Amino acid sequence: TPDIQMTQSPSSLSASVGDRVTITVQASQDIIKHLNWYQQTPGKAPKLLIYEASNLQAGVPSRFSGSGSGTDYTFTISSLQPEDIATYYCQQYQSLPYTFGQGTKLQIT
Amino acid sequence: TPDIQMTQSPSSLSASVGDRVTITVQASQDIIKHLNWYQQTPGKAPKLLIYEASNLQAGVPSRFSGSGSGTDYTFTISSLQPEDIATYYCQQYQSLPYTFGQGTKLQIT
Repeated sequence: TPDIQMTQSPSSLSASVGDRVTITVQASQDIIKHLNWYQQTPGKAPKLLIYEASNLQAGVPSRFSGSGSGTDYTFTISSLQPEDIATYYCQQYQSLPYTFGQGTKLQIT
Repeated sequence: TPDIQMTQSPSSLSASVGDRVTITVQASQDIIKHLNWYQQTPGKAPKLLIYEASNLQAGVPSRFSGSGSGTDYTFTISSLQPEDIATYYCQQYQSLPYTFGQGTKLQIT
């Protein structure tokens, strides 16, 4: 009944080029693999990188990767390119309404 | 097979407080009522206003409203509050991967 609440962390980070970035999310319930991870550059519609918790979209570099099960899932950027600076989102599609995470915003030092 | 492409218009508009705003989207296929309209204020995770093409989320003022069928759908803001200044998105959930529209960005004169 209540919308599956989605807990994303961190709310924001800073790393350096070549750094290993990992972003995690906890789900209020077992949303099974129904999780879309999106990327969103400033002033651009969101860009789906991963769906079904682990499959890459099309075009999407190997850098990015997603794992996890049930309630807890992880999004990992292997190396981090300067292009990679963005805000990263997640969304459950396990049950209407499909809910979004608060979002993690990548940042460089 | 190919991701349902989603055609949203306009890509950007300007109106005044009290103005009647309507935003339309064409779908590459009959995505049936599987359309989430989202709102997204600057620097904030997207905010779902409507799902199933026409049902309001929770909290969401009556101002907003959504209709349409098959491929063509319309999102309408009855009056337009200054709070309403944002970028508006849409997404099909009729078939994986759930695709986003280019997005309409509201704007005031």
